[PDB]
Amino acid sequence: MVAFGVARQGILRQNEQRWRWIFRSVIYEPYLAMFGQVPSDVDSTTYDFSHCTFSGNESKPLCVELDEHNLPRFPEWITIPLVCIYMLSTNILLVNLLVAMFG
Amino acid sequence: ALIKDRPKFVRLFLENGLNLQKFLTNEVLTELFSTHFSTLVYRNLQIAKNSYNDALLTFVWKLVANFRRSTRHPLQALFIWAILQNKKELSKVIWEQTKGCTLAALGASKLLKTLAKVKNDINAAGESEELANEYETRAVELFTECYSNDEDLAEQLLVYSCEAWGGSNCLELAVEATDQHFIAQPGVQNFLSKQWYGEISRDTKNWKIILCLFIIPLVGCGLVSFRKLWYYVAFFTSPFVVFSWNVVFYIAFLLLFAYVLLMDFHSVPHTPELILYALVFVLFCDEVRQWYMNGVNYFTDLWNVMDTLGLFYFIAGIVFRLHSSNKSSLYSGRVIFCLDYIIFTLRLIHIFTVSRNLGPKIIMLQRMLIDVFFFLFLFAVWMVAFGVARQGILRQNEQRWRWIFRSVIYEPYLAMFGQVPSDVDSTTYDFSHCTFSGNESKPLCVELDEHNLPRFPEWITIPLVCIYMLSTNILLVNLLVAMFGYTVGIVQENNDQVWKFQRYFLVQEYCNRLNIPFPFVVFAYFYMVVKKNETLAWEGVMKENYLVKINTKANDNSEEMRHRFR
Amino acid sequence: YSGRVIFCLDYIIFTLRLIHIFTVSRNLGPKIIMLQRMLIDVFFFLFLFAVW
Ligand SMILES: CC(C)CCC[C@@H](C)[C@H]1CC[C@H]2[C@@H]3CC=C4C[C@@H](OC(=O)CCC(=O)O)CC[C@]4(C)[C@H]3CC[C@]12C
Ligand SMILES: CC(C)CCC[C@@H](C)[C@H]1CC[C@H]2[C@@H]3CC=C4C[C@@H](OC(=O)CCC(=O)O)CC[C@]4(C)[C@H]3CC[C@]12C
Ligand SMILES: CC(C)CCC[C@@H](C)[C@H]1CC[C@H]2[C@@H]3CC=C4C[C@@H](OC(=O)CCC(=O)O)CC[C@]4(C)[C@H]3CC[C@]12C
Ligand SMILES: CC(C)CCC[C@@H](C)[C@H]1CC[C@H]2[C@@H]3CC=C4C[C@@H](OC(=O)CCC(=O)O)CC[C@]4(C)[C@H]3CC[C@]12C
Ligand SMILES: CC(C)CCC[C@@H](C)[C@H]1CC[C@H]2[C@@H]3CC=C4C[C@@H](OC(=O)CCC(=O)O)CC[C@]4(C)[C@H]3CC[C@]12C
Ligand SMILES: CC(C)CCC[C@@H](C)[C@H]1CC[C@H]2[C@@H]3CC=C4C[C@@H](OC(=O)CCC(=O)O)CC[C@]4(C)[C@H]3CC[C@]12C
Ligand SMILES: CC(C)CCC[C@@H](C)[C@H]1CC[C@H]2[C@@H]3CC=C4C[C@@H](OC(=O)CCC(=O)O)CC[C@]4(C)[C@H]3CC[C@]12C
Ligand SMILES: FC(F)(F)c1ccccc1-c1cc(C(F)(F)F)c2[nH]c(C3=NOC4(CCCCC4)C3)nc2c1
Ligand SMILES: FC(F)(F)c1ccccc1-c1cc(C(F)(F)F)c2[nH]c(C3=NOC4(CCCCC4)C3)nc2c1
Repeated sequence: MVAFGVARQGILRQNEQRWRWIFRSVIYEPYLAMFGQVPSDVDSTTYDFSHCTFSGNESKPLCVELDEHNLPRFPEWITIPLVCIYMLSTNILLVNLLVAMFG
Repeated sequence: ALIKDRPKFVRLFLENGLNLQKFLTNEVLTELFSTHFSTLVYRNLQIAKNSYNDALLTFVWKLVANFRRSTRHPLQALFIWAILQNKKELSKVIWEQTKGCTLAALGASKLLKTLAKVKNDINAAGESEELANEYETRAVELFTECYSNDEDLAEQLLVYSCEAWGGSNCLELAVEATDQHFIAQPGVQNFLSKQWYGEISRDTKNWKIILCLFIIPLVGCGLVSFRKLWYYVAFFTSPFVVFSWNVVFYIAFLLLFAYVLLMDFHSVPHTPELILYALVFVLFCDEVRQWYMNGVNYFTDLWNVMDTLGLFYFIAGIVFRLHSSNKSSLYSGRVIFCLDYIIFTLRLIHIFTVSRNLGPKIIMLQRMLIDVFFFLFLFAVWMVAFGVARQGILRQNEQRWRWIFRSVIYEPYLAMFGQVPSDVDSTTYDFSHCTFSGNESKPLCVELDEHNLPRFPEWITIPLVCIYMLSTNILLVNLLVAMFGYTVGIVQENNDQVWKFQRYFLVQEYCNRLNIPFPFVVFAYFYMVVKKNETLAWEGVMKENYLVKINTKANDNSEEMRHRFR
Repeated sequence: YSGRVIFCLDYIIFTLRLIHIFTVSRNLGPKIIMLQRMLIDVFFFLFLFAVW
């Protein structure tokens, strides 16, 4: 969880500057990914915005880094495989290993 | 008798008054090695020495060649001669005479193990393997007897180094021949534990010493039992405390790395980033020292390669991010740093293989890769089939690689854990996300017949997805669970024995170094660059005791009654 | 379109042939072979599931 959350947050948003949301993104969401929901809906560019906050005034996650124009700057070809591997590892392999050790 | 392989007659001659020490003479040994050495065995030994080679292979080959051409340790030469021609009883008879036997037995087992692989014959390979196992058991039993009788002398014998038998101790030969059983025995483990705790007593509660690590003044008090100021030096020189300090330093380094990466990362590096660079520099210096100590064999381990890759990734990230003028490079440098952070963070699993509670379970992970591979093979085949079929029947002439791969592979893969593979399989809901043209970044529309009605039939799609989900999400996962359970049950009995070997590797590698706390080891390396018999007799006595024990165990059959009846 | 659908089903059939051909790998073959012995458990599972 630590590795995945830190990497994802670093590549996606920049200079968060709010402790509660740093900890919410880094730990809470990967933890929720253990049972069910995919860790991040932001890993895919197909859908984004309308929940973003360029400033920190509101209580929402910091926006994604943007290059020239409004297009997101993060590449999907490094995010999607990362989340796929993380889910395949946590949600399936580890739980089955726990079952075997319990048995 | 030696020529004709008469073990019993050899024993009788030796025990009836013959002086073997005087027997073995330079001329006699030269005549014995020069000619009686089997030509087949001679060629095989030459090939093995020339091709594979080893710390002891070269030594034995050189000794053999020297004797053929023309202290001394002649009895060891005779024992080697007997072993190399596969004489079990004669080899044992000669072994019973050597002053140092445990080392001799381990060396013989190593030699047999290295010579058995080359031989193509199956039966000869099996015989050599059996002989090597017999010698390994002999050495283990002898050392157990020695340790049970006397402990300090057993440890001294372990530490004792030969005068060019192989230039190595029993530990080195046992580890080199991957003799897990010998090292796993209680005596060697206790010796390693004593060396691991250093000065500190082994009976102290671990939490006491961990607590004392943080608060310095607590060490001066009597909380720590030093007996197995001077206390500070005796404490900070213990490899256990150095390892704990290095772990703490590494964790703090990770915290600083994460903080700089996410919270404070600007075009021009600030002070915390420079401190991070300094810490990475000391880590790189340690890695360079580790490179120097070993050769290219150091790169044969996965974790070492991973660490080297992490360091090179850090250097690359530094290179990319110094172009403060161009924004497009700072982001790439940050991404490189994120990947390097993943690599560094995965190192905790490697370092925590010594915890005595997590280490065995971490070690056993390497044995489930075949089950994982089979699972992935079936999953990939099914995903390919289902995705190709569904895409073909639903949309036509996609003509965009990224979306072909997104639909064919990504969605069926997501179907493994949770969501149904496709919301398009059902006509009840569709459109408002379609794109007849490829201009937008959305999946291609479904094929349409006359009117706007979808053309695909549900009676072939819905059963397909139902079968695919029933297969992947339930059956395959349960099969994986069952295979994992069986593998754990099989390998648990050997996991601890395997883990003790790695424990020895740690307890030797850490003790070998100068044992300076990590944050300021640079000064040590810099000024080092500037500066850059009786036990054998006791072993023989215990060997005699062990042989007498074997003879008594053999005679315990109690069959003498019938012989006395006759 | 019907021909394309037939081709898709035939593609599934052909793709399933890899499991058969890879029964000789000396690492996957035994595990593939053992699958034939769990059909009764699968059948019992499906029987209960269908009734419920
Ligand atoms: C390594 C093992 C343990 C698990 C791997 C799971 C696979 C399902 C991963 C491996 C590589 C992944 C692919 C790598 C690259 C891409 C392109 C990506 O499409 C893009 O948006 C690329 C960037 C762009 O838009 O140009 C969609 C996912 C896909 C097919 C990834 C989806 C899932 C794949 C096949
Ligand atoms: C200084 C700040 C930033 C870190 C605070 C986090 C702590 C919860 C970490 C820091 C150092 C860690 C310790 C470093 C080393 C060890 C020894 C380890 O046990 C062994 O390695 C014994 C080896 C053996 O049995 O041979 C158990 C955890 C402990 C106390 C670790 C547990 C968690 C600690 C206290
Ligand atoms: C929170 C983010 C922004 C910074 C990353 C901090 C990490 C370095 C911390 C977070 C969770 C911590 C871990 C939580 C669980 C464990 C296992 C634990 O292992 C043991 O104590 C072994 C005990 C035994 O076997 O006897 C040591 C502390 C460690 C690595 C903790 C110390 C370091 C970790 C990875
Ligand atoms: C190109 C994109 C996908 C980003 C690449 C970054 C990570 C996804 C890479 C960097 C290091 C890789 C890891 C290196 C080592 C391993 C252990 C491996 O499992 C084992 O080897 C268990 C046996 C053992 O202990 O060695 C599974 C993959 C993993 C986590 C690798 C998977 C992918 C990782 C995390
Ligand atoms: C074969 C084993 C391993 C698993 C099978 C799972 C069952 C739950 C499948 C087998 C046949 C399937 C049925 C085959 C045909 C249809 C009609 C289908 O309704 C239609 O839309 C048909 C086309 C039309 O609209 O006219 C709804 C699903 C249903 C009941 C399918 C739903 C699920 C069923 C019962
Ligand atoms: C991607 C779509 C559009 C085209 C379909 C290509 C398939 C033919 C590829 C995709 C995934 C591939 C497979 C991924 C995993 C495996 C298992 C692997 O099995 C072994 O190597 C056995 C090793 C051993 O047991 O020693 C051989 C390659 C194979 C069939 C790969 C080769 C062919 C596959 C099915
Ligand atoms: C009419 C609609 C639902 C489309 C039909 C196409 C597929 C759904 C059919 C074509 C071939 C069929 C497969 C033929 C063989 C098998 C193996 C069978 O499992 C075993 O027999 C294991 C033992 C063995 O190795 O033989 C489970 C069903 C499956 C995948 C069959 C299920 C349905 C498949 C994939
Ligand atoms: F049960 C289990 F442990 F899963 C497992 C069971 C059987 C065989 C292997 C494993 C295993 C072991 C390790 C290791 F021992 F090496 F840690 C794994 N590591 C990872 C990943 N590393 O990083 C990821 C998360 C962070 C982002 C990058 C990807 C996932 N997946 C592993 C699977
Ligand atoms: F654990 C497991 F393996 F599930 C399994 C466990 C116990 C008994 C049988 C199986 C098994 C084996 C195979 C085979 F060995 F034959 F491959 C299976 N094949 C399929 C399917 N084939 O194609 C589908 C995906 C592609 C679309 C059409 C349907 C599902 N389900 C299987 C179940």
